[PDB]
Amino acid sequence: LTPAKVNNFTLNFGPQVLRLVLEMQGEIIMRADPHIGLLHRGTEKLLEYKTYLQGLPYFDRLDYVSMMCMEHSYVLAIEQLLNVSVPLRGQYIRVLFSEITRVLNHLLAITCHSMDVGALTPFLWAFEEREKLFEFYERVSGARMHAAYFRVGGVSQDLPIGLLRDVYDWARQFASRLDEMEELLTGNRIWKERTVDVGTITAQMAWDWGCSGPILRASGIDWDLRKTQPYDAYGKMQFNVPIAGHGDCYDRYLVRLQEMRESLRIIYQCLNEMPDGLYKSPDGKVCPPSRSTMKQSMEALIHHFKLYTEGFHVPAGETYRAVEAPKGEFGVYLVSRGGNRPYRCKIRSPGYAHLQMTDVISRGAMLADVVTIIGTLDVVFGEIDR
Amino acid sequence: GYAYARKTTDKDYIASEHMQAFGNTQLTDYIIKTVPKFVKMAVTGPAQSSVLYQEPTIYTTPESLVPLMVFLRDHTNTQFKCLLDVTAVDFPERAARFEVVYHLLSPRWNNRIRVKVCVDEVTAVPTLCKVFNTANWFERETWDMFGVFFSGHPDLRRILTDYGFTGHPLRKDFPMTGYQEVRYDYGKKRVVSEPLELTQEFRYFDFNSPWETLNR
Amino acid sequence: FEHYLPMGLEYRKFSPGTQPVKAVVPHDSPK
Amino acid sequence: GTERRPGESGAWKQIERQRYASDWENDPTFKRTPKNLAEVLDDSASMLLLTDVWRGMAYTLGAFFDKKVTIMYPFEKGQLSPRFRGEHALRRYPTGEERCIACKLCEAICPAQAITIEAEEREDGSRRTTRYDIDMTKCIYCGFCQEACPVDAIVEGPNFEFSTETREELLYDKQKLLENGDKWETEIATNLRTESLYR
Amino acid sequence: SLSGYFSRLLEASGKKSVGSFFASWEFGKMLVDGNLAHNVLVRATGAGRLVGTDYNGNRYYENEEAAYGRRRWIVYKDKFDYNPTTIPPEWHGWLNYINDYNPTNTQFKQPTYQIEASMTKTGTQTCYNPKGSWFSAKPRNWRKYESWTP
Amino acid sequence: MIVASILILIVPVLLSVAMFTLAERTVMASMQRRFGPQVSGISGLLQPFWDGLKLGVKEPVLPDSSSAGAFAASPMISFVLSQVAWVGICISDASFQGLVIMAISSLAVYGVMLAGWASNSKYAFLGCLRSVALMVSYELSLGAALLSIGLFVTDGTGMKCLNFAEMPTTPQYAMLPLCLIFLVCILAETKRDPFDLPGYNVEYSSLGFALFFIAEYANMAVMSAIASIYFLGGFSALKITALFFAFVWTRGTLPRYRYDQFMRLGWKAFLPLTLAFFALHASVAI
Amino acid sequence: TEVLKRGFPGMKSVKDMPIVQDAPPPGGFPTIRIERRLGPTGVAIFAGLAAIMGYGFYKLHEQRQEK
Amino acid sequence: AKGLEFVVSKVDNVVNWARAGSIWPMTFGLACCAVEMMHAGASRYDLDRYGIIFRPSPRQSDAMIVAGTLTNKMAPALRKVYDQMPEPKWVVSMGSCANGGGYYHYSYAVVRGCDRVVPVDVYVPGCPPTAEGLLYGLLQLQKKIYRSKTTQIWYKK
Amino acid sequence: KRLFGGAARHFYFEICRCLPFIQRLHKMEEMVSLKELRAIVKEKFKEYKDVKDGRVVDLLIFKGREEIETYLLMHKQRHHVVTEVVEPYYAKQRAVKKVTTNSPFLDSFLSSGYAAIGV
Amino acid sequence: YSSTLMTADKLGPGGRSSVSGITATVFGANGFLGSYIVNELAKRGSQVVCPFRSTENEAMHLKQMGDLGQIVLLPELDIRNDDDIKRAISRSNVIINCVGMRLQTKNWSFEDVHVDFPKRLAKLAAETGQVQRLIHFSDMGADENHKSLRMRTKAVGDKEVLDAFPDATIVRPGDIVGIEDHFYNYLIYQLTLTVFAPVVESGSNKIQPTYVLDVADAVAALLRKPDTAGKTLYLGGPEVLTMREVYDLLLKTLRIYRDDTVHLPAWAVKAMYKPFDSVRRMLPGLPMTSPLATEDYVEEMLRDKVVPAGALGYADLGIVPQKVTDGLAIEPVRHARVGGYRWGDMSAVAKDIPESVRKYYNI
Ligand SMILES: NC(=O)C1=CN([C@@H]2O[C@H](COP(=O)(O)OP(=O)(O)OC[C@H]3O[C@@H](n4cnc5c(N)ncnc54)[C@H](OP(=O)(O)O)[C@@H]3O)[C@@H](O)[C@H]2O)C=CC1
Ligand code: SF4
Ligand code: SF4
Ligand code: SF4
Repeated sequence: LTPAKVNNFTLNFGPQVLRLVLEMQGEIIMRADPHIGLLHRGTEKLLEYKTYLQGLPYFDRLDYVSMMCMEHSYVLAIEQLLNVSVPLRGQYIRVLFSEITRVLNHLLAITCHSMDVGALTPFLWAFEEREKLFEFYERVSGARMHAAYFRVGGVSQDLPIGLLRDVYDWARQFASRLDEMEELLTGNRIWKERTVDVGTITAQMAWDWGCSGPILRASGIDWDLRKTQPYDAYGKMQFNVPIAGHGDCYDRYLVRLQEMRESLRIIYQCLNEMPDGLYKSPDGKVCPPSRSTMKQSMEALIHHFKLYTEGFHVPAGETYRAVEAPKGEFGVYLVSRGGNRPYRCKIRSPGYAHLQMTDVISRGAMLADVVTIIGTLDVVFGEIDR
Repeated sequence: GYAYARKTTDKDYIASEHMQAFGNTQLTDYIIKTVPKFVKMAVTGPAQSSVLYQEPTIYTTPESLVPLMVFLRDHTNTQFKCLLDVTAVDFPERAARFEVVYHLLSPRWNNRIRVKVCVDEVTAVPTLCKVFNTANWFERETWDMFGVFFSGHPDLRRILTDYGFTGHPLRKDFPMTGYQEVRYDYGKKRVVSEPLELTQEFRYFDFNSPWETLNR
Repeated sequence: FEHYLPMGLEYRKFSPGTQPVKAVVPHDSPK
Repeated sequence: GTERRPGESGAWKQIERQRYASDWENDPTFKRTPKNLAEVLDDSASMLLLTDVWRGMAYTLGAFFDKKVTIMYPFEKGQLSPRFRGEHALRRYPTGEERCIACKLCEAICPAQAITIEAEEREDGSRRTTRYDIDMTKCIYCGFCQEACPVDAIVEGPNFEFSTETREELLYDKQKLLENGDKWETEIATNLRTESLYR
Repeated sequence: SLSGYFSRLLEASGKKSVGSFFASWEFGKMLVDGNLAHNVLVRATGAGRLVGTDYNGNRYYENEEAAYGRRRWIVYKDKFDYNPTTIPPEWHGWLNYINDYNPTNTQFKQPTYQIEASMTKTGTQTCYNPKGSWFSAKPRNWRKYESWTP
Repeated sequence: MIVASILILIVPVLLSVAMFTLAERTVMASMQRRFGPQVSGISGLLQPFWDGLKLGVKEPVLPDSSSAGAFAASPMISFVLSQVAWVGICISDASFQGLVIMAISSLAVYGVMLAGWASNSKYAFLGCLRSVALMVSYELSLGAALLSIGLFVTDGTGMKCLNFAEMPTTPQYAMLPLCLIFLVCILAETKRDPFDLPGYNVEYSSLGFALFFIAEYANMAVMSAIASIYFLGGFSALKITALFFAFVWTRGTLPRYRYDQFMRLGWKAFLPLTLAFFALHASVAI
Repeated sequence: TEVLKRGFPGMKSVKDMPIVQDAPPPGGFPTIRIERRLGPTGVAIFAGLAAIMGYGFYKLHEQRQEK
Repeated sequence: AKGLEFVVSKVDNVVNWARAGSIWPMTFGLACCAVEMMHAGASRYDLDRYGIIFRPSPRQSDAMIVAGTLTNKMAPALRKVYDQMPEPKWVVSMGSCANGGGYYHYSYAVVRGCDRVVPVDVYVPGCPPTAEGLLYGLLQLQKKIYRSKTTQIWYKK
Repeated sequence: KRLFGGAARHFYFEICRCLPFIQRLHKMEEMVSLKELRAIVKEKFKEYKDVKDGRVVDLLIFKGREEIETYLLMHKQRHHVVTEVVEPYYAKQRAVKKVTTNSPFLDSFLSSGYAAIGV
Repeated sequence: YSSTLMTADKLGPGGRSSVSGITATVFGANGFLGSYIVNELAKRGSQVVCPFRSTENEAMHLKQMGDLGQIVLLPELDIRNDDDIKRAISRSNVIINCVGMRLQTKNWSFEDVHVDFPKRLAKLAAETGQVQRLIHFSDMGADENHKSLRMRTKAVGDKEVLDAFPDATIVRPGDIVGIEDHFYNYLIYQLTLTVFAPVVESGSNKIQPTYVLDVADAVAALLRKPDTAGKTLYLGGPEVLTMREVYDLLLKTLRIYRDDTVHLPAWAVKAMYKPFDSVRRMLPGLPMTSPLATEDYVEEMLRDKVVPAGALGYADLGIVPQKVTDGLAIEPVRHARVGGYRWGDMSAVAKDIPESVRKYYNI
C-alpha cells in the first residue's frame, strides 16, 4: 500500500544499545523513529518456568541502576495475593534502602546526563559516593548490585551491627557533596542554554503520554505514590515534594536534585526511628525459618525442604501493584492460577513509556538535543526491553 | 490535565471521605447502572492502588471498548486520565484463548481500574491510539508477543523480537528456548540462524504435590 | 562544609567480621 | 543561580516569544529588570567578565590541591563483608569427610540450572555424590544455593579473582570445588563464625 | 630523614645495600613498571609499620593515620611476576578489610587437609581441565551403559 | 643548518604535546579527586610514548568506496600546517609574521572538511561542517583582535610591523577585554570546551588519529604562544604552561554550548565588540 | 526452640529473652543539613578594570612618545 | 648470530611492553556489567591509570570487553564492530551473560555466550564481576600479551 | 469475482511492484533477475494455498507486509538475503536430478534413528 | 576403517552440539586453506587439534570455530621435532597437512618443508597404528620433471608419502580462490599499486581455478568415501581459461580502463627477478613480497596447469564445482570495487546502469 519513491534524506543514528532513525529537512528534526528490542531477553516467558523465589533475581536485572525498588513491587504483588503483613522493622529497612537506591539512580542519571552534555567532573565525583553506597549494599547482602535482599514477608537478613553508624556518617557529608556538585552546572549559563526550554512537555500531554516520576513533577503536577498511595512506612515519613512548571530539562534537573534532598531527609528520619523487633513475617509456611531453627526442629526442616524445592502456592487470582520508582512508576501485573509458579507476570516500565515521547518531543529540535532528550528521559533499556 | 499543585502546605490526607467511600464501595455499581450494555461481567479485585481497599475489573466485547474507554477517561466521576498499559493473557483451555488487559489511573481521585476483553486469534481489536497516545507501543508489543491484531492502527509492526523473527514467544504453546539459534560461520563470513541445539538440555522439575488443594 | 574521605577510625572503624559485641537476632515471636 | 534571562533559552519558540512578548516578565522565576545604574552594572558584570565560570573554576582548582581516593591495586584492595558471594566451593568436616550429602536441594533451588548432580551410596553405605558440577559461566552467584544447603556444604568463597583465559577452565567439577574448599576453608569458617549470628 | 628512608627502603626491597638495590634487575623493572616502583619507593617508605610475613615471603604493613580504604598494603616478594593469588587466605581477610584478624594476632585452626596458596596456572597447559577434555590424562566416554564386545 | 633548526624545533613540539595530553589527563584526574595515569611508567611518565607506539603498530584501515588519497593527506595536511606554523613562530622574520600565522591557521579548516567529505559517514558529513563554520566565524574576530594589536606595534626605525622581537616586553593592561575575547576565540579554535560539540575523525585510525591529535594540540600551543607574545608581554615556557593549565582548568569545569548558540554568540557579541575596540584603539592611537 | 537459642540458664519466662540488634545509639543521631547552602561589587570591579586599563593607556602613550 | 637473536628478544620485550600498557577498548553499554565497567574507570579504580582509554571507534580500539548480555538481534552488529577492529586485537569476556548465557541461557533470543560469534581471549566471571575482578582480568590479559613473541617467530620463519 | 475478493493476488502484485528496488538496493544484479525473484515470491505464497478463512489470509498478508517492509528499510542485512533468498535458489537449482536411487524411507533409515527436523 | 570413521561414533543430527566421533589434527590450520578445512570438520561435530608456529594472535580466529573442548591449540610447534607431532596425533585417527611454502628462506628450504617433514609425519602416522586417514595436499602443477623447484619437491614429497603410507589420500587442487587467497590478492597487488604488470610470454597457458568451499566439501566427501584412500584426486573448476583471459576478466571486474600488463620473454622476466632470488637465502624473509617474482612462477606460466585427462576429480565425489568467474566467490573481489556504485570513470558499464539514468545521458 506504500511505495518508497523519494529516498532523499537518510540517516542512521547508532547501532551502539539504542538504534535511532531520524528525519530532518536540514538542521532541524522533523521525525524520529527509535527501534528497540536489542535487549529484549524474553524474561516474561522465562518467568513462567521459575518459582516465585526462583524468578526474584530476574527483577534485579530489569533496572540494574535501581534494584530494590524493582524487587519491592513484585514482592508486594505476591504478598497482597498472599494476604501477608510485613513487620515494622522490615518496612523501615525497605524504605531506607529504597531511598538509598533512589539516591544512586538520581546520581548516576544526572552524571550521565552531564557527561552527554559535556561535564565530566560530576560523573567522577558522584561515583565515589556511589561506591560508598555499593559498599553499604555489599555489607548487607554480599552483592554490589544484584542483592536479592527483599523477600516475601520481609528481607533475607537483618542489618549487620555498625551499619547505621556509617550511614549517618555518609549522610553527614552527602549534602556537601551535592552542594559542590551543583556549583558546576547550577550557576552556569552554558548548562542552562543547553538545557533550558529543550523538550517542553505539558501536563495534558504527559498524562496522555503516561509520564511518571520526576518528569511528571516538573509540569506543575502534585503527585507522589508515596503520598497518594503509600506503601510500607512511607505514610509515616514527612518530606516535601519539589514542583516545577515549565517541563524543561533544567527543570527536571532541579527536580531530581530536590528529590535527592528529600531522599536524604527520609534517610535521616528512618535512621533516627529504627525499631527493634522481627524482620521477617512469622509465617513459616511462606517465609523460610532460621537455620538454627531448621537444624533443631522437624517442622522448620520440613518447611525449609518444601519451600526451597516447591515453594508456597499462591491462591488463584490477579493483582497489579506499582512502586514510585526513581525513573517513574514501576508496576508488575501478576496472574495466579493456584500453583507454585506465577501463571503470567507482565512488567510495566516507566522508561518504556517515556521513550515513546521522542518523536513528538524531538520535533523542532536539533541533533545536539537528541542526546539531551535521551539523557533527560532517564531510560534503562533493561526495563524497556524485557 | 489535572493533579496540579494547589496547596502550598504538606498534605496529611488522601482524597475526600465521600469520594473515597463511593469509589471503594459503589463505584462498580455506578459503572453497572450507567452503561450496562458496556458491562458484561464485574469483578471487584485486590485494589491495585492500595492494599486496604477494593477496586473493580471490567469485561466486555471488543465492539464497545472504545466508547467505554472514552467514558472512563471523560466522565466527571471517572477521570481516568492515565492508561497504564495494555497487555494480554493466554487461556489455551478456552474457546477464546486471549484476555487483553487495560489498566487506568485516576489522579483526580487517587483510584485505578482494570478493563479486560476476551478474544480469539482471528478477531480484530479496535485501536485505542485515538484515546491514548501510549497505546501505540503497547499494542505493538502485544501483537509482537501474541499476534493480537488491532484494527485501524497507523503502523502495527513488531517491536521486540528479531527482525526476521516469525512467531509470538509469549504464547503458551511457544517453546521456552524456541526453534532457531544463531551463530557466526567463518566459511560464509556471515552470522546465520541454525536449528536449535543444546549442549545440556533443559531440566523440568515436577514439584507440584498430589495433595495441594489450591490448584486451579 | 563537610569533607569527603574521613581519616582513620572516623568511618567503618571495625571490619564486619569483628564486631565488638555479640549479635542477638530474634527469630520467633515470644507470643 | 536558578534564575532565567531573555536570550538564554536554547530554543526558537521561546526566544521568539520573549523578544516579541513580555510573558517572561509575569514569570517570577525570571530575574527582574535592573532599575538603576548600579543594577545595570551588576547585570553587565554578570553577563560579561564571566563571574559564573569563575566559581566552578575555583572549586575545581581547590580540588586540584585536594586529596584523592585512588587505591594501588593489586598492592591494595577494597573493603568487603563476610556476606560476600563469590566463587562457589565445597566444604568438608574437620575429620575430612565431605559435608555435601547429595540431598540435591542446591540443584532444586538453583534458578540458573547450572548445577548437575549424580550420586549413589558409597561402598561404606554413605550417601555421597558421584558427579558434582556447577557451571560458573552459567552460575549467577545469587547465593540461593548457600541459603538452601542445610549442612553448610556449598559456599560462595571470598575468592573473586579467578578469571581464566579459556571458558573450559570455568566448568567446575567436584574435584576443583573440593580443592577450592580445602584452600579457603579457614576464611569461610571465620566468616561463618560471624554470619552464624545472622544466618 | 634520609638514613631512615634508606633503612626502610632496604628492609622493604629485601636487599643488603643501596648499591645492591640500584644495580639489581628489580630496580630496572621498577624503571618500567610505575605501580611496582610506587610500591617500592612511596607507599612502603611512608609513616607506618610492618605487620607480618607470610610463608611466601610477602610483607604486610599497616598505617592507622591513613584514610579509610587505604590503611593496609602488601609488598609481593616476586618482583617480576607479582600476583594476588599467592596471598594466603589467613591474610586475605585482613587485606580485604573483611576482618581485623591476622596470624600475628589471631591463632586460627589449621585443617590437616589444608592446601597452601600459590600462583594461578591459568593460560598454561598445566591448568585444570574437565575430565572430558583432550588435555586430560585418560579421556572419558560418559556413556551411561556398557557396550557388548564379542 | 636550516633543516637542523627545523628539527630542533620539531623535537620539543612532539615531546611536549605528548606531555600536554598526559598532563591534561592527570590534572583532570586531580580536579576529579583521582590520580590519573600513574602505572604506565614512573608516576605514569611514559603513557603518551606507549600510546603513540601502539597506534603506530595498529592496523590502518581504508574504506573501499571513497578517495583514500584525501583520507591519507588530510591529517598529513594538518600536521604540515602545524609544523609550518611552528616554523613561522620560531624561524621567521616576516614583517607581517602575526598575519602570516593567522593566514596559516585559516588553512587548518580544510583537514576537517577533507576528512568529512572523504569518509562515507553522515554525521561526519554534518560535524565537519559545524566545526568548519565555528572556526571560520571566529577567525574574523581573531583577525580583528590582531588588527587592534597592530595599532601599537612599532619598531625603533618607526615602521609599523608585526615582528615578534619588536613586541613590547610588557603586558598590555589597556586591552584586557580584547585579551579576554581573544582567549575565548582561541578556545573556540581548538574545538575545546565550551566549543567541543563537534568526532570528524571517527572513521580514522592509527598514526592518522595520532597526527590529528598532534595537529590539534600543536595548534593549541601555537595559539598559546601567540597570546603570550601579544598580551603577556613576551614568549616563554612558563606562560605556555600557565595558559595550558588554565585551558585544562576551563575544560574540566564547563559544559559545551549548542551549535547555533555559539554561532549567535560569536556573530552578535564577539565580532562587534572587537570592531568597536579596534575603532577605539585606532582613534586613541592617532 | 528459640528458648534454646536466645534463652539463658535460669530463664523464668520467654518475655525475658534479650535482643541485640543494629540500633541507633541512645537519643538518636545528630541533625544534618538538608537544603542548599550558598560577590564583588560591580562598581568596584569596573573601577579596578578602568584603573588598570588607564595605566595601560598611559604606558602606551609614554612608549609611543619614546618610539 | 647470538647477538642478533638477543636483539630480536629485546625488541619483542619492548613490543609487548608497548602493546600491553596502552590497550584501548571500545564501549558496548549492553547491560549490567557496563555499570561495573563504568565504575572501573572511575576515581577509586582508575582504569586510565593502567593506560586504558575508551575510544568512540573500533578503528582505534585495541580489544573488546563484552559487558552485558548479547541477543540474536544484536549479534550481527557485534560481529560488525569486531570485524571493524584492526589487528592486533583481543576480546575480553566479562559476565556470565557474556560467558555462557547464565541467567538467560535457555532463552529463545539470547546468544549462549559471545564465544559462539567471536573469539575470546579473557573470560571474567561474575554476575556482575567486581570492578576489582575486571582489573585482575585485564592484568591477566597483560600477562598473556607479555608472553607473546612475534619477531622471535618471524626471524625463525 | 475471486475467492475472498482475491486479496492474495493484490498482495503479490504489490510485492512484485516493490521487488526491483530490493534487487538494486541489495546488489542482486549479479545473482538474480526480476523473473526468478518473482518465482521465489510466488513459491512463498504456495505455503498456504489451502487456507479456508479470510481472516487468516488477512493476517498472513499483514505479516507479509511487515516482512517486506523490514526488507524495505534494510533492517535485515545482506546475510538475511544470503540465508533466505539466493542460496536457497542455488541449492534448489543445484541438487536437481540427484543420483540416489534409494527410497526416502530407506534414506531416513540410512540417515539416523530419528527423522530430520528444522532448516 | 572403511566407513567406521564417519559412522561409529556419530551422535546428533550433525550440528555444533552434535558429535561426529572424528578426531583429527590439521597442520597449517591457520593457513588459508587449513582454516576453512578445520572450520568445515568441526562444524559437523568433530574433535580438531590445531598446532601452530605463528602467533596466537593470528590463531585466535580458529578458537571460535569449535565448541568447548573441541579446539586444541598447541603453540610453539617445531616441524624438526617429532615429539610435538607425536603429541599432536596421539588421539587422532585422521591426519591432515596443509603446511606449504612458496618462497625459499635461509631457515627453511623447499625440501625441508615439502619432503622430509611429510615423510616423517607419515612414518609416525604408520607407527601410531590407530590412524585411519592421512590427508596430504599438493599442487596440480606438481610433476617430477618440472624446472620449478617447489613443484618438484611437492611431487617428490607426494611419492614419499605414498610409499610410506599406502592408504593416504593425495589431493592436488589448482588455483584456489578466496577472500585471503594467494591467487587473486597478489594479482590485485600487481594490477594496482604498481606501475606495470609483467606477463610471461604470450600468457596463453591454461589453468583451472577452483573455490575453497568446494575443497572443504571435497575433504568432507573424501572422509565419507572409503575408496578414495590411497589414491590421488585433482580439483579444478568447470572452465578452462588462460592467464590473458583471467587478466581481461579481472580488469573488467576492476573496470580498469588502462591495460597495465605487458607480454615479455621469459628470460627478461627471470633477469628482472634474478637479483632478488640470488639473495633469497641469508635473509629471514620479508613482508609484502608476492610469490610471483620467482623463476619457478615463470616456469609455471610456460606450462598448462589443469586436471589431467582421466584424473579423479569433483565428479568422483558427486560434487558440482560452483562458478568461480562469477557468483558468491566473486563478491569479495568485487568489494575492491565495492560492487560498483560510483567508482571509476567507466562508460562501458552502461549495460547495468538503471533505465532513467541512461535516457538522462542519452545512449
Ligand atoms: N591455490 C593454493 O593456494 C594452493 C594451495 N596448495 C597447498 O595448500 C596449502 C595451503 O595453501 P595456503 O594456505 O593458500 O598457503 P598459506 O601460505 O596461506 O598456508 C601457509 C601455512 O603453512 C604454514 N607453514 C609453512 N611452512 C611452515 C613451517 N616451516 N613450519 C610451520 N608452519 C609452516 C604457515 O604457517 P605460518 O602461518 O606460521 O607461516 C601457514 O599456516 C599449502 O600447503 C599449498 O601447498 C596447493 C595447490 C594450490
Ligand atoms: S551441596 Fe548441600 S544442598 Fe547441595 S546436594 Fe550437597 S548437601 Fe544438598
Ligand atoms: S550461587 Fe546461585 S547460581 Fe551459583 S550455584 Fe548457588 S544457586 Fe546456583
Ligand atoms: S552477567 Fe549479570 S550483571 Fe552482568 S550484564 Fe549479565 S545479568 Fe547483568
